[PDB]
Amino acid sequence: RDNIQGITKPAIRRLARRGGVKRISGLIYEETRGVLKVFLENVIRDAVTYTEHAKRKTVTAMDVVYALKRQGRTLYGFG
Amino acid sequence: DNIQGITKPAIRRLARRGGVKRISGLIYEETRGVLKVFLENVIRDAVTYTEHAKRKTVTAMDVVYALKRQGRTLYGFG
Amino acid sequence: KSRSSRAGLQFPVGRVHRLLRKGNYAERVGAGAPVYLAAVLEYLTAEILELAGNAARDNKKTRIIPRHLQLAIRNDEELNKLLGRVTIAQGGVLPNIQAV
Amino acid sequence: AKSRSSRAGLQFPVGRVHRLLRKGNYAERVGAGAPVYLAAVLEYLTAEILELAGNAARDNKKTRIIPRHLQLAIRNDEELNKLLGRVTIAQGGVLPNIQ
Amino acid sequence: RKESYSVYVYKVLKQVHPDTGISSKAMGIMNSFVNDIFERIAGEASRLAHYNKRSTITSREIQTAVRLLLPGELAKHAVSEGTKAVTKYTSS
Amino acid sequence: RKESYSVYVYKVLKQVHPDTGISSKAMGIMNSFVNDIFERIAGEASRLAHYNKRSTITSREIQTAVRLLLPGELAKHAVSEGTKAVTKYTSS
Amino acid sequence: GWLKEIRKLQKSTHLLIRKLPFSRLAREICVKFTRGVDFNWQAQALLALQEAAEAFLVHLFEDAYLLTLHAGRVTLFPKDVQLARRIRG
Amino acid sequence: QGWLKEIRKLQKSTHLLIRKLPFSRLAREICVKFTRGVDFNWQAQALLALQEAAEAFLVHLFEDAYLLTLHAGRVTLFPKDVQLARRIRGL
DNA sequence: TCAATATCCACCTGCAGATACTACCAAAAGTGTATTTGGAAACTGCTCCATCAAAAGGCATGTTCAGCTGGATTCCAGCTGAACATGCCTTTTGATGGAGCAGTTTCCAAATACACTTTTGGTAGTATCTGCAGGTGGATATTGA
DNA sequence: TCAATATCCACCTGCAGATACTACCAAAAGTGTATTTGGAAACTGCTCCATCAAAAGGCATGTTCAGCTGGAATCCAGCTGAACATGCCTTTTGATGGAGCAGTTTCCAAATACACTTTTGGTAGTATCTGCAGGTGGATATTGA
Repeated sequence: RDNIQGITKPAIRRLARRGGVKRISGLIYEETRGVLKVFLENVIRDAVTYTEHAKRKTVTAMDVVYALKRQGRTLYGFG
Repeated sequence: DNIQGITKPAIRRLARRGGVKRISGLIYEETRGVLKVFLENVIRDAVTYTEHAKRKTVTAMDVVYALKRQGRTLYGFG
Repeated sequence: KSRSSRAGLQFPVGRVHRLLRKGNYAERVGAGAPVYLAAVLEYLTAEILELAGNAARDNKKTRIIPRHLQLAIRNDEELNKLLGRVTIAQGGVLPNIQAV
Repeated sequence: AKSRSSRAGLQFPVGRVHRLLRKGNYAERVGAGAPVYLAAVLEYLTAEILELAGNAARDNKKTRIIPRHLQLAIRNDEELNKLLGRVTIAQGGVLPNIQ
Repeated sequence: RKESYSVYVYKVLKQVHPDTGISSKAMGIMNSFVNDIFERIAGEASRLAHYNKRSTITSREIQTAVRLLLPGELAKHAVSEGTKAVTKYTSS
Repeated sequence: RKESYSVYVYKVLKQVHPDTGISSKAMGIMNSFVNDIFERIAGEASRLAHYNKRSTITSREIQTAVRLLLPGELAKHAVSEGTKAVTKYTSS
Repeated sequence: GWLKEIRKLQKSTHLLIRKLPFSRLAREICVKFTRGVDFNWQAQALLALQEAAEAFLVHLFEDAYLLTLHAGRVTLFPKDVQLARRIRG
Repeated sequence: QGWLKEIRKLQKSTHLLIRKLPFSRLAREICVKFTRGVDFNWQAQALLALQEAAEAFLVHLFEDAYLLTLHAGRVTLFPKDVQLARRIRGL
């Protein structure tokens, strides 16, 4: 266990299929994990800054939304 | 014309600066089209910024603000 | 005697005024700005809701859910351009398969 | 009598930064130490870029900086390029890159 | 203590689709939609007044911001609606 | 009537590269550089104070904005410099 | 058949990664920026992060499978994921 | 050869590659279709700004698109490459 | 391999444009000082909602196979680049007026403050009712032949 | 094309989780009336720079040929998907804290106004000097031999 091997092959296969992908190489399951780790690092770093500024020990949804909005990604359904 | 003044050699030079070795003969029309599309979007935003102020001369700052809107910040003119 | 009624609107003109005043957008705010903006917001709201209700009808349902909003937005050329850097929770994707 | 850039130990202006923060509709009030911090940051970044650009100028055997040199500096650095990736430098050209 | 746009969304919905409801997850999306466009338009209107050295935001700034943000026919109709609203607000 | 940052850029240059000049086209680029970063940092500092219901911009807001905008080691050094500046400003 | 699974997964909207693994990973990443402190996480924050991540990955897969076909293939390679990220910026 | 010398020469330089009068003429022709049929005047620095931005755009697009010819095992630039680059960028 | 031809590379000369320097000045912008005021830090405290364990069953893991696809090779015809001779369109230069920009009035519209009425958000306790899950019946395409 | 099997649609029933509807309330907020103030529109004038002409020659255009490359057809071996049996990790539930959020106080840092230096931007005028273009002159690879 390494906490990123919990992102399994079937889940990645499902995301690919929802993306229209017919066949998948066996080297796609490690590449995807790195991509995901980079994305999460970038978002979480900014989320933690917003909440440490406010002198809290609890990450809220607004902190995540603000971080994403910075990164160029705007998410609606939350508040 | 006025889009055929963007010549074959000019496009070929722009391609070479980008590292292109060979170039199909149909690239000269495609480039012209995409350029014509790029200018339309910038120019109307510039003209809007220019008309909000009540003047009839397009300044460099209007172009800079337009590009900044499009996400294409430019350094050198303001 | 309300401002939204004088203008023929359902959206709030006073609240928009207060939010413009408190947001550090300018040192002053005029009287037609809130009504103009409220009307624009109402137009866009209704324009989306119409298409979402149509999509619900096509799916044989009487209640709108985020899937319907996503379909409305992504099947309309202009709303997609306006909302192209946006992801909608519980919306999914448009079906799309292609031959090689 | 004494300026504030000198107390802080800076070349950039602390009064002008204060003025621009107050006149920019950024907030109702502006503290005493914000302009100092911001001026220091701006000075640091300017100095970094100018150092790299002067080095690039010397490599090319020139005594004067021109936009080409700033472009080379910025695109040869892994961080300044990330800060300035949506930016085009007038009369700067491109990095030589074949293949 | 908390405030939202749900009342007015529900009114507009009953005005275009009288037979049709809306779930709670979706109205969150719509509330987020309204807050985003407000911010964009008001942000552009803030700059136009700064670029031109003005201390007041008027309907002209909002109109220009609408033209800049919104694409094509959508801006046209939005401008028409806002102009009518102001026109019949003033005449009362 | 017009104002700029050229004086201070020239000072910094004579402070890092005493033998080296700068052309007029390039100093325009540098002036544009300084105006852009100012706007970004002050914009972020404006929001953090709004998110947390504060009416005052302080050095803490600028510090947090610096951390958010700038990447990696560059933010680290910028924070160090700003902190030193404030420290020796207060002690006078 | 791949065709039935694609059609089924494009009509659906539910999340595809399981919750606890994602939560564990996101908390493992957080603790590096907080200098040893175990921050708490609202429940509606992890769902937000998950929605965003899954959207990102799906759209990336679309863009990359556009590049497999450009090359005359049917099979997705890492070769094709890397190039899409470069072009997107 | 001749292509390699030209590539090396052109990447080493900074000057504009499109001629000025044609670009001016096209930009004015495009402006007139807005403005409700009236001819606006233009500062010179404005046209230079627009030209710099346009040439940058095109050079960067050619760069991004010659990566898709080599992906497909080719050496020759085709239009499908430009189209796909624009699609993937989001334009 | 040889090598003249480009070609590269270095080096020197001259000069023209652009840089840097000095002096004047004046204005507008920043500093110092004293007063008053209001935002935010510090400390209490309470209720919500986050975290920690546990029990089980549903999804994932591992192995084998065979059918499909990726990748290398060969061949041939289409199409690109290079070279050379014309000449047409861009570039540079100069008199001219239209529009941007500054200054002065004033007047219309926005801020400030107090009273009063209306609206909206939240809770209690309902009552529907829409949509999902399971069950069953009828009907077709594709697997293999 | 034959055909059974999934699979595809459609209809049905049941139910329960979530949406609409009332009450009510009371707190917050919006509206109406006077009053004061100042920001921006309207008018005039001025001078700067942007449009509009006319010569000169340097880059673009057209034709032809040789060779390079794209594309189609074979073929072979690697490798991905599908199926089945099994078991481990995730999901659901219930129980406590601990941290967020609201409240009160006060004190320290910010706005405000006035008087006084100082610094920076612009303008002549000076000169000087960096680098670009030119040409000499030495020396290397290169595709045809």
